[PDB]
Amino acid sequence: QVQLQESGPAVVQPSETLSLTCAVSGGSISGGYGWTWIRQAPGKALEWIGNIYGHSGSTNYKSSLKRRLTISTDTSKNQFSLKLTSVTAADTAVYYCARWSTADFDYWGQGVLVTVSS
Amino acid sequence: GFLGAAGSTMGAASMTLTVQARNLLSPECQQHLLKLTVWGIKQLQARVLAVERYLRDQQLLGIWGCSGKLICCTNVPWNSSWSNRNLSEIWDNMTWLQWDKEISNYTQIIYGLLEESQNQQEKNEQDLL
Amino acid sequence: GFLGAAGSTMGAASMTLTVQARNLLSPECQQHLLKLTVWGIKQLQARVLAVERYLRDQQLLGIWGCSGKLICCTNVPWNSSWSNRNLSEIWDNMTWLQWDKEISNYTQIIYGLLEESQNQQEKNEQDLL
Amino acid sequence: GFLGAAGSTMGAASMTLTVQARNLLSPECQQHLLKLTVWGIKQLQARVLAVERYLRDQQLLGIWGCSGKLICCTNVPWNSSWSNRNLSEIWDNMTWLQWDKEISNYTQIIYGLLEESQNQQEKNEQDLL
Amino acid sequence: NLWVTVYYGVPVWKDAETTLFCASKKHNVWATHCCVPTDPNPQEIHLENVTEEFNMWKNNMVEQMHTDIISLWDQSLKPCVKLTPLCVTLQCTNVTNNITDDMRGELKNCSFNMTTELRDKKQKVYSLFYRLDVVQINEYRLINCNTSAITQACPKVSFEPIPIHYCAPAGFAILKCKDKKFNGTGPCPSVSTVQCTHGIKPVVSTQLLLNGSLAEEEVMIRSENITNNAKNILVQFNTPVQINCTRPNNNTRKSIRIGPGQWFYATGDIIGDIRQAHCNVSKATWNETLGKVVKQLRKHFGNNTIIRFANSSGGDLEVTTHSFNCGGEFFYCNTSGLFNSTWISNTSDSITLPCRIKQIINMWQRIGQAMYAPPIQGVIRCVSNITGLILTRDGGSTNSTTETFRPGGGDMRDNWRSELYKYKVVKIEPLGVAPTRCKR
Amino acid sequence: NLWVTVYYGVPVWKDAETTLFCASKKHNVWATHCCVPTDPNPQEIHLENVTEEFNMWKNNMVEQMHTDIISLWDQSLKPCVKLTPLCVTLQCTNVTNNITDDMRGELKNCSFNMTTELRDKKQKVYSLFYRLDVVQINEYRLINCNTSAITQACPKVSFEPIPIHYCAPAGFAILKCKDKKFNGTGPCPSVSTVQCTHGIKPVVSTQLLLNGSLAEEEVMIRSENITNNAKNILVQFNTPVQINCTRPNNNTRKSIRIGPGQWFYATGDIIGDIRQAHCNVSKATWNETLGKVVKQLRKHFGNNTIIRFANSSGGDLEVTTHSFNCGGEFFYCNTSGLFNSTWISNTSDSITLPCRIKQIINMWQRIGQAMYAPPIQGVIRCVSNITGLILTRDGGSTNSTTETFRPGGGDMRDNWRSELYKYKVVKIEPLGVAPTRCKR
Ligand SMILES: *[C@@H]1O[C@H](CO)[C@@H](O[C@@H]2O[C@H](CO)[C@@H](O[C@@H]3O[C@H](CO[C@H]4O[C@H](CO)[C@@H](O)[C@H](O)[C@@H]4O)[C@@H](O)[C@H](O[C@H]4O[C@H](CO)[C@@H](O)[C@H](O)[C@@H]4O[C@H]4O[C@H](CO)[C@@H](O)[C@H](O)[C@@H]4O)[C@@H]3O)[C@H](O)[C@H]2NC(C)=O)[C@H](O)[C@H]1NC(C)=O
Ligand SMILES: *[C@@H]1O[C@H](CO)[C@@H](O[C@@H]2O[C@H](CO)[C@@H](O[C@@H]3O[C@H](CO[C@H]4O[C@H](CO)[C@@H](O)[C@H](O)[C@@H]4O)[C@@H](O)[C@H](O[C@H]4O[C@H](CO)[C@@H](O)[C@H](O)[C@@H]4O[C@H]4O[C@H](CO)[C@@H](O)[C@H](O)[C@@H]4O)[C@@H]3O)[C@H](O)[C@H]2NC(C)=O)[C@H](O)[C@H]1NC(C)=O
Ligand SMILES: *[C@@H]1O[C@H](CO)[C@@H](O[C@@H]2O[C@H](CO)[C@@H](O[C@@H]3O[C@H](CO)[C@@H](O)[C@H](O)[C@@H]3O)[C@H](O)[C@H]2NC(C)=O)[C@H](O)[C@H]1NC(C)=O
Ligand SMILES: *[C@@H]1O[C@H](CO)[C@@H](O[C@@H]2O[C@H](CO)[C@@H](O[C@@H]3O[C@H](CO)[C@@H](O)[C@H](O)[C@@H]3O)[C@H](O)[C@H]2NC(C)=O)[C@H](O)[C@H]1NC(C)=O
Ligand SMILES: *[C@@H]1O[C@H](CO)[C@@H](O[C@@H]2O[C@H](CO)[C@@H](O)[C@H](O)[C@H]2NC(C)=O)[C@H](O)[C@H]1NC(C)=O
Ligand SMILES: *[C@@H]1O[C@H](CO)[C@@H](O[C@@H]2O[C@H](CO)[C@@H](O)[C@H](O)[C@H]2NC(C)=O)[C@H](O)[C@H]1NC(C)=O
Ligand SMILES: *[C@@H]1O[C@H](CO)[C@@H](O[C@@H]2O[C@H](CO)[C@@H](O)[C@H](O)[C@H]2NC(C)=O)[C@H](O)[C@H]1NC(C)=O
Ligand SMILES: *[C@@H]1O[C@H](CO)[C@@H](O[C@@H]2O[C@H](CO)[C@@H](O)[C@H](O)[C@H]2NC(C)=O)[C@H](O)[C@H]1NC(C)=O
Ligand SMILES: *[C@@H]1O[C@H](CO)[C@@H](O[C@@H]2O[C@H](CO)[C@@H](O)[C@H](O)[C@H]2NC(C)=O)[C@H](O)[C@H]1NC(C)=O
Ligand SMILES: *[C@@H]1O[C@H](CO)[C@@H](O[C@@H]2O[C@H](CO)[C@@H](O)[C@H](O)[C@H]2NC(C)=O)[C@H](O)[C@H]1NC(C)=O
Ligand SMILES: *[C@@H]1O[C@H](CO)[C@@H](O[C@@H]2O[C@H](CO)[C@@H](O)[C@H](O)[C@H]2NC(C)=O)[C@H](O)[C@H]1NC(C)=O
Ligand SMILES: *[C@@H]1O[C@H](CO)[C@@H](O[C@@H]2O[C@H](CO)[C@@H](O)[C@H](O)[C@H]2NC(C)=O)[C@H](O)[C@H]1NC(C)=O
Ligand SMILES: *[C@@H]1O[C@H](CO)[C@@H](O[C@@H]2O[C@H](CO)[C@@H](O)[C@H](O)[C@H]2NC(C)=O)[C@H](O)[C@H]1NC(C)=O
Ligand SMILES: *[C@@H]1O[C@H](CO)[C@@H](O)[C@H](O)[C@H]1NC(C)=O
Ligand SMILES: *[C@@H]1O[C@H](CO)[C@@H](O)[C@H](O)[C@H]1NC(C)=O
Ligand SMILES: *[C@@H]1O[C@H](CO)[C@@H](O)[C@H](O)[C@H]1NC(C)=O
Ligand SMILES: *[C@@H]1O[C@H](CO)[C@@H](O)[C@H](O)[C@H]1NC(C)=O
Ligand SMILES: *[C@@H]1O[C@H](CO)[C@@H](O)[C@H](O)[C@H]1NC(C)=O
Ligand SMILES: *[C@@H]1O[C@H](CO)[C@@H](O)[C@H](O)[C@H]1NC(C)=O
Ligand SMILES: *[C@@H]1O[C@H](CO)[C@@H](O)[C@H](O)[C@H]1NC(C)=O
Ligand SMILES: *[C@@H]1O[C@H](CO)[C@@H](O)[C@H](O)[C@H]1NC(C)=O
Ligand SMILES: *[C@@H]1O[C@H](CO)[C@@H](O)[C@H](O)[C@H]1NC(C)=O
Ligand SMILES: *[C@@H]1O[C@H](CO)[C@@H](O)[C@H](O)[C@H]1NC(C)=O
Ligand SMILES: *[C@@H]1O[C@H](CO)[C@@H](O)[C@H](O)[C@H]1NC(C)=O
Repeated sequence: QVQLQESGPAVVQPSETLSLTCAVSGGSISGGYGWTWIRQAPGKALEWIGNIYGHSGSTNYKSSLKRRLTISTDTSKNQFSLKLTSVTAADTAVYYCARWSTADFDYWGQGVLVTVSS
Repeated sequence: GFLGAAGSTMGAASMTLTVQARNLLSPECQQHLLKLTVWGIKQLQARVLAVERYLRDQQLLGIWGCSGKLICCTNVPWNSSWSNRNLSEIWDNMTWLQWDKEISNYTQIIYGLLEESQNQQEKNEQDLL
Repeated sequence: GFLGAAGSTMGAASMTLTVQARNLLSPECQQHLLKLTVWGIKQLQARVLAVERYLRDQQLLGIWGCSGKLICCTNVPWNSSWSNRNLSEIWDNMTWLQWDKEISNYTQIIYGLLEESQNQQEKNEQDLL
Repeated sequence: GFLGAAGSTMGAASMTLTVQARNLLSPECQQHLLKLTVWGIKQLQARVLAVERYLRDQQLLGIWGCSGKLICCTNVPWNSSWSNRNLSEIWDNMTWLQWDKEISNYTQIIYGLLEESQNQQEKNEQDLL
Repeated sequence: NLWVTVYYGVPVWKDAETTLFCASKKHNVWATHCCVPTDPNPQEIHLENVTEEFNMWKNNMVEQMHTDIISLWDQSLKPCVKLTPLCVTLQCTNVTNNITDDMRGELKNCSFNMTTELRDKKQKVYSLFYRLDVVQINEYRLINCNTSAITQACPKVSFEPIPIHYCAPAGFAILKCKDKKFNGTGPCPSVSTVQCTHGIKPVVSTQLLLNGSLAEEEVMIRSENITNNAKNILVQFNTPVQINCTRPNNNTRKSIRIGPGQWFYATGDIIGDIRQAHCNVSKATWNETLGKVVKQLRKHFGNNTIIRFANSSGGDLEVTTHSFNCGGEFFYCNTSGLFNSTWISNTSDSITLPCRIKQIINMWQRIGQAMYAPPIQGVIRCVSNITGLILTRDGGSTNSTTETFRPGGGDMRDNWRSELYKYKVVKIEPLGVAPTRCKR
Repeated sequence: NLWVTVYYGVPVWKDAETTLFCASKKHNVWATHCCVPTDPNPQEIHLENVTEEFNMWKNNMVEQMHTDIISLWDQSLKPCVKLTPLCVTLQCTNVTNNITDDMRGELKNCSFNMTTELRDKKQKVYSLFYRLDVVQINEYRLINCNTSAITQACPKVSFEPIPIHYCAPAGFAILKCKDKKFNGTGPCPSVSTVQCTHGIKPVVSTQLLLNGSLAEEEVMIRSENITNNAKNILVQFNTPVQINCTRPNNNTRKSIRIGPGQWFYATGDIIGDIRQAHCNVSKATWNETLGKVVKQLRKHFGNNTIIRFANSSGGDLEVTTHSFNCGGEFFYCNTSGLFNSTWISNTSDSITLPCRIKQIINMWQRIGQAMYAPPIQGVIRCVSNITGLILTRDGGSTNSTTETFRPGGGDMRDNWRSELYKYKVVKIEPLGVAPTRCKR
């Protein structure tokens, strides 16, 4: 049904801003779902970044990223996106977008492997 | 615990002023009074009147410079015409009920004098600075 | 005996503050108002409102440290922008009605400053002890 | 601007007492409440009750000698049974909500003692003169 | 040099919108309405200077009277009979016996089937009626049946217009304007403070104001806007005009039990001749009075224009006639005989006004309600003081030819502002500040 | 070392039981009920920490609304017509003209002898009626005659559910819980103080909650006790479901004078075809919505149990149907078409709900009273937001087989606590003591 698909830079340099867009098809961006960013650092377990609701904003961010991280949507393209400023080496991960519903993530994208490197 | 001092001499009863002064502001009815509201009117009138009386006493103490404390000296000489009596004849031998009767007709004389004593005192302080 | 000072200069009228302040709390109807009780409502509303106004004035004097007496100095410098006038120009030549108009738009400025002057004064006393 | 201090330590919150105290006395309905007057009764009851509560607080401060100012020392020793705590443990670390709970069951003990402290103080002044 | 110093008890004020007390027979509604005594009222405090601004056309004391008088009236008559059952088909003929010609067709004699106290029996009763209360079917019905069940005013409720005084509540004061010939607005130079106003008689009327106060010096003509023909002109006379009104015909009253404790009062047979009600106005007095009015009126009109008085054309009784209540009955008198003149702007014993009466009275416009005044036995004799007039302009194109002026009706507010123009209520504001050379 | 020191203005409080003000069309009852303005309300003060304890199931603001709304309703309609005289034997036939099959027997055409304004004449009148208001004798009578004289709601009184706000009186404050997904009880970690609540629309309904607020994030299922089948479950949706309701049939209205100022409104002949009232609920939207509800519901149920939705069996219209008022008319719609599903616990365009209407409405249980809504002319079109549901469990023995759940009725308290759960009112207690190192 719902298909999510990430896109954006594979390589971002240190200190720059990483911007990943997750297109939504097979459903609306405006629905009552938690659009969520999750990343898995290479060799590591999966880590939650934050989310936003299709009908309300009302976001949730990992607190350690709140000063660098913005999550927003664009309803004209039926998409949501992840904006992370001042990236560092520790931010290398494969970033995935997912659709949160009630108790689990019903839908997942493919992910973008992002390397932070000059 | 309330009016037991009303028979004590005025002097002895001066220690119970707190006892009497402290009582001045002392479901189901909640629904009953909102129906047949004449009862509600009577209760509101009673509450309001208690408040008005309270405030007038406070206003009198305010105007005389006696707001705060239960006993204040006002510097108005006692006129021994209002009561040509010794303190040993009244404080030690009379009760407040008797005393109130003894000088009931000077109440308004004294109160006017008390207001002026305060007016002069405030004027003097403002004139000094 | 009441508002005759409203035309006197502010200075002269300072001696009548008592005259006006003292009037603030100033059978048959007893049965009439318990019937056709809308009349009872009007009377209760009037009584209550008089009380509320009275208490708000007292609360303002309380918060500014001017509860008690009719005249108090509050240590807030007069800002000659509120009124860039001499005392001989206002106390001796203006009436209170004129004055009230002259600075009507600073009422809230002054009151906020007065509240803080008192806050600082109480703090200082508590800090001393 | 009102209750934001309710979580601050008691010490920090001592600077907002004015902020909370100042809010205590805070057409069309004019005709609506004179009809279907049960609504008028509810409004009058609310107004009256606010006044009564206000006056009882003032009466308590009056009887304890704390009428005027927001903070007063009353010379009643603190009994470290009511609360066997250090000031650095309560003023610096507890909020007023927590504190009120901590000693809620001594409210009446302290108040009775406060009334007597004042009774003794007034007696002493009258005895001196 | 100077610091804020707070002064409490400062003699200042602001315009107020408040409720006045009322202050003062057994049956009189005002007597029982406000028991608050008044008489010892040398409480008038002259204020030097001040020069307060008044505007009688915006006076909220007038508005208060309107609301309270209507309420008192309705409350007083609410618990009476409620003659709903009287609204039935009537069988009527005219009264044709000891009558004059001016009364032909004026009175009806109607019979009907009225209920009795038992809910199974009827009685045949009759009453005489005035034609103004009865409407022909296509048989007759009472006219009110079109919109309202009506009541019967209680015979034990008195509306004699005894004067009442209004008094301000604590925190408020009333400023009285003593400026002789004050027109009604602006900076009145001479004022005084009272707690209570003088007494005002709550007299209800159209066209001619009765039993009010008289001007202290000269006739006063005042209006909100003298050049606006949409506004009423109030005229206060400095001398009264005597008017003698009567209701001839010695009437009797029946008492019919229509239900278990419900009595209806019917008009019974008339004793003696049946004659028309009327009012007598002194001819010379009226002439002099209008002469004074026009001489004053001319202040606002072109030189040597010609001013006339005219018949009160309009669509109803409360519009075209002089309504009033006296002796308990409601009169509707024809004043066309008074308002008929030309003043030329260069000039060198009883006017009888025919009058009719009614029982089913709506009182204040309204659609429904109405009080059915009960009959009064015997005869009525009333003598009143005409103290003023309410008039309007035509406002047409001007080619000389000044308005021919007409007396008229309006609501009750205009019959009160004519007295209330002297008073304003203000709120006392005792707390204020000024700079002073002092510190704590 | 330390002495009692008294501090006044201390920022503390206790739970309160008080009366809130209400704050805000000409005819709307809430518009005229509370004139107290509200809009400029950035008066929300965030409180750090605090962690106040809430319990929506004990919220006395809900109780206040119940009492005040009923009172306002009754007061507003008390002074209307009081159609006692309409309770007579009716002569009826069915309406059989331009009709559909689903309306056969739905409408009656009844004639009767009505009174006229004169207490001696009758008139033959007729009105169309819905069968739900009319009961056959052994001829017909109005159904209410068994217990009550009924009134006629005034055509000039509007019950459009405009939102109102509640505000605390001085000495009290309202604590708002901002904890997203707060279930309704316990230590809400994030609160703020307001003097006034947000506006709430006083919408009356059963089964489906209309035009309320939506959940900020996800669907919330809350109940006093989730394991007690005697308790209702309130469900708040995070998205609205669009429901389009209509009453076809272009109706007209008669106006019959039944007495002296008493008018009755009858239903006249219908213009065009006579069709059944109904509501349209988006099929996909409803499906998605319940899917979200069950996914949340499962939190409290056994693994992979099977959950179903079912028909609202019960004994009355206010029990089994979706009642609401829109366009001024009272609808009773059949929701069995919505509550019919199995979720399998492993799964991968307009539902039409037939609906009937009534005029004789009791409103709040009760035995007597009832308001006879007058007819509305023309047609009715309503679009509403379904914002939530009220459901119950069966509570039977468990052998897997989870409840088949049913929507249902209840009193109005449950349609308000769904919004009021966010608010608590407390009493401010400014006076208190603490030890301090000082003496006078
Ligand atoms: C402008 O101002 C004038 C002046 O005040 C005013 O006219 C006056 O109106 C009042 C009321 O309409 C008139 O008073 C009535 O007078 C008659 C006549 O009685 C005379 O003789 C007695 C003998 O002792 C004298 O005391 C008295 O003064 C007269 O000389 C009275 O009979 C009237 O009283 C009856 O009616 C009252 C109605 O409320 C009852 O309350 C009262 O109990 C009396 O009722 C009894 O008798 C009735 C007779 O049929 C009977 O039906 C009842 O059941 C009951 O038994 C009343 O006193 C006064 O005389 C008028 N003044 C003049 C000069 O005529 C104008 O009306 C006023 N203008 C306007 C527009 O307001
Ligand atoms: C959930 O929320 C929705 C959204 O608000 C709400 O639905 C709305 O309900 C209201 C009230 O039922 C609807 O308002 C009515 O709309 C009709 C249609 O008028 C249209 O055209 C005019 C032209 O200027 C527009 O202004 C207007 O907005 C519409 O586009 C109006 O005719 C209604 O007014 C009449 O009835 C009122 C009843 O109180 C009268 O007060 C008013 O004076 C009008 O009466 C006159 O006309 C009558 C016609 O026969 C006549 O009988 C009367 O005597 C008199 O002459 C009213 O404005 C609004 O449109 C609905 N919104 C939608 C989208 O449909 C839901 O009801 C709500 N759900 C629940 C359960 O509460
Ligand atoms: C208004 O109409 C009524 C109804 O006709 C008139 O009353 C009627 O008056 C006549 C004459 O007074 C009454 O006749 C009586 O008959 C008895 C029979 O024995 C006789 O003894 C009496 O002397 C008298 O003749 C008649 O009964 C009476 N009707 C009623 C119902 O009372 C009334 O007089 C008319 N009023 C006017 C102003 O015309
Ligand atoms: C409900 O029942 C009433 C009562 O029968 C129906 O009203 C009746 O309708 C008929 C036909 O419209 C009316 O007949 C009229 O007769 C006159 C005679 O000259 C004729 O000129 C008219 O053109 C018409 O034929 C009849 O008077 C009327 N009755 C009443 C009391 O008004 C009503 O239509 C029925 N409504 C429905 C929905 O069935
Ligand atoms: C009421 O009168 C009695 C006397 O009749 C008062 O009694 C006095 O009590 C004190 C107590 O120590 C004694 O010392 C006095 O000698 C008593 N008086 C006499 C005359 O013996 C009593 O105090 C009076 N009133 C009250 C309220 O106690
Ligand atoms: C009202 O204005 C008059 C002046 O127009 C004030 O009269 C003063 O009265 C005192 C009394 O001793 C005189 O010494 C002054 O010289 C008078 N003024 C003038 C200009 O001559 C009067 O005081 C003013 N208001 C009131 C309330 O008295
Ligand atoms: C609510 O709790 C927080 C801590 O959880 C308090 O925050 C303090 O804020 C001051 C501001 O300068 C800091 O110096 C403190 O260090 C903070 N506390 C901690 C533990 O870091 C906050 O003051 C409390 N309540 C209110 C009303 O502010
Ligand atoms: C009171 O009611 C009776 C009964 O209806 C009326 O008298 C009837 O009038 C009709 C008119 O033609 C006659 O045909 C009947 O025979 C009469 N019956 C009786 C018993 O008289 C009577 O006219 C009504 N009276 C009034 C004054 O309205
Ligand atoms: C009452 O008389 C005063 C005059 O004392 C009128 O006030 C004047 O109105 C004209 C109108 O343009 C102004 O230009 C004058 O300046 C006004 N005079 C004052 C002193 O303000 C007042 O309008 C008259 N009011 C009525 C009701 O006729
Ligand atoms: C208005 O005045 C005119 C003029 O006096 C009245 O008309 C005259 O009335 C007398 C009455 O007997 C007649 O004799 C005259 O012949 C009438 N004049 C004319 C020209 O016909 C007129 O009636 C007065 N109107 C009113 C309402 O009194
Ligand atoms: C209105 O009342 C009349 C009078 O009782 C009813 O008509 C009577 O109906 C009975 C029934 O058998 C007949 O025997 C009478 O002859 C009828 N009388 C008349 C004058 O028609 C009439 O049906 C009632 N109408 C309604 C609609 O209820
Ligand atoms: C709302 O959620 C809270 C959890 O934050 C529930 O409170 C818990 O209830 C269980 C029941 O046994 C207790 O053991 C926990 O200690 C409670 N937690 C806290 C923080 O007190 C609460 O019951 C839920 N309320 C509703 C209405 O579902
Ligand atoms: C509940 O769902 C069942 C299953 O879809 C509905 O029954 C079917 O309704 C369709 C409607 O045309 C029929 O064609 C099927 O044959 C029905 N199934 C069976 C087994 O008979 C049932 O009507 C639904 N109930 C409601 C209230 O909508
Ligand atoms: C009753 O009044 C009408 C009014 O014109 C009149 O025609 C009729 O002749 C009058 N009846 C009698 C008996 O005079
Ligand atoms: C009764 O009311 C109707 C309503 O239009 C009106 O036409 C008629 O003239 C009224 N009756 C009278 C006597 O005015
Ligand atoms: C009214 O009656 C009195 C009684 O003496 C009389 O003097 C006066 O002239 C009369 N007035 C008129 C207009 O007749
Ligand atoms: C009133 O004035 C007119 C003016 O011409 C005069 O003719 C008439 O006789 C006067 N009436 C009286 C009573 O003097
Ligand atoms: C006064 O008379 C002259 C004469 O022609 C005229 O023009 C003028 O308009 C008159 N004044 C008024 C105000 O009518
Ligand atoms: C007064 O009676 C005359 C008689 O011709 C009539 O023309 C006039 O319209 C009547 N006026 C009123 C107000 O009744
Ligand atoms: C009226 O409804 C009843 C209900 O069963 C029906 O039997 C009867 O035939 C209907 N009458 C008509 C005319 O359809
Ligand atoms: C009327 O009341 C009786 C009382 O028991 C009841 O049995 C009957 O069913 C009621 N009528 C209707 C239509 O329910
Ligand atoms: C309700 O009407 C609106 C009008 O545009 C429409 O868009 C919506 O889909 C309708 N809803 C249903 C359930 O038909
Ligand atoms: C609702 O869900 C059921 C689950 O099997 C499905 O069969 C049905 O087609 C769905 N309806 C819509 C409108 O998608
Ligand atoms: C979960 O499944 C197991 C399978 O046997 C069952 O025993 C257990 O009771 C189920 N849990 C619940 C809560 O129903």
